[PDB]
Amino acid sequence: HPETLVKVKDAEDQLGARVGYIELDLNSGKILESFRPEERFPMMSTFKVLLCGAVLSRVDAGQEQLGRRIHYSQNDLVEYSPVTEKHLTDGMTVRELCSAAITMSDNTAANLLLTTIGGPKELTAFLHNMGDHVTRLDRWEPELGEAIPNDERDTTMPAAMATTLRKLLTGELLTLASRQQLIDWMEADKVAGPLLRSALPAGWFIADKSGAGERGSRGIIAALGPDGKPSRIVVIYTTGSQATMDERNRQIAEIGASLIKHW
Repeated sequence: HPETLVKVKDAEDQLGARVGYIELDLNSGKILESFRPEERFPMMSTFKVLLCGAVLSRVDAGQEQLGRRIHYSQNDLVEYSPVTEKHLTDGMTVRELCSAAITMSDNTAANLLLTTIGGPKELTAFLHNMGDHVTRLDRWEPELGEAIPNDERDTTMPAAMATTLRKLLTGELLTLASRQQLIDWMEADKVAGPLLRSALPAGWFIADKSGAGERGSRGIIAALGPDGKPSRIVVIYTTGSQATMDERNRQIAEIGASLIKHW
């Protein structure tokens, strides 16, 4: 909607930074709204959904098991590991790790899962085989969120990420038990409160994953809809701002408020 686009543009002014935005019809996949659909932004923790998508693809192929339990060391822990910190003695299942990565944005959890599939290069390979020749993961946590200007490492485009999230949630790429599990994990997102969720009325469905990074980087991907069912995909990214976390949050929430008001 034209007015959501207006608010997007206003968000650039307020942050002094680029903003990427796309809006997809979940069914047809048709583009309903866009701004800088094809510029590159840092993915940030937003990749963790793509990651668990790769993990599920393997479960479907007999090359992994959600129940498999993984043990790790104090030396494996990186910055921000809210749930992995608490399981040094007993370890965690692939299931629990994917939940922790998507749901709590747990960093060690994501790393552990990257090891599972052969690292960043293999995630990028997986993406490529499904027709996304743009999205690319290059480093591990926490260094993938450095967002050096012009650096194309660890980036996607709003249009790609969205087309890709749709294929994962909706397409024949995963089995339906797996499509369901992916979206169930996003729906259970325990962070992202200050974002799109704060503009969502009761009764609306939302499954999402947020991302934060260096140099004012912030973003979110989501499937959302009225009447307890999702019907659109929204992808939002910004990088470059010098604004507070709170301030970058606010601009996000307000974009959502427009999206919803003008549904």
